[PDB]
Amino acid sequence: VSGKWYLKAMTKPDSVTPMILKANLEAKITMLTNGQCQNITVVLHKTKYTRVVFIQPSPVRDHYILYCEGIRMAKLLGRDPEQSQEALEDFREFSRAKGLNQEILELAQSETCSPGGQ
Ligand SMILES: [Ca+2]
Repeated sequence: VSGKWYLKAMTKPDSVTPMILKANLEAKITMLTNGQCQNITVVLHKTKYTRVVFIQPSPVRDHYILYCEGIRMAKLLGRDPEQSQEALEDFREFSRAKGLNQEILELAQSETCSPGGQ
């Protein structure tokens, strides 16, 4: 669960850069949001982690599913960028199976974020 990862879907972002999980666990995405850039860097510490976040394996080759409470959403991380309909279908069930049913948004993959006119 280390290295380049791709946040593929989620139950706001207009595009998203790759994810970098360093091992407490430490993630860095940068997120394109209405012509801005949100550079995130969230340490996850082991208590299910900490917001509160449960990482769980996906049933599918090369994918993981995140549940986090703190509003509650769900995310589908992948190890290679391409769309996996069968990874989605499972992320949907999981998402309804945990109380979340507000549009599986499948994310746009940019290699950089440049702010509007910045
Ligand atoms: Ca938008």
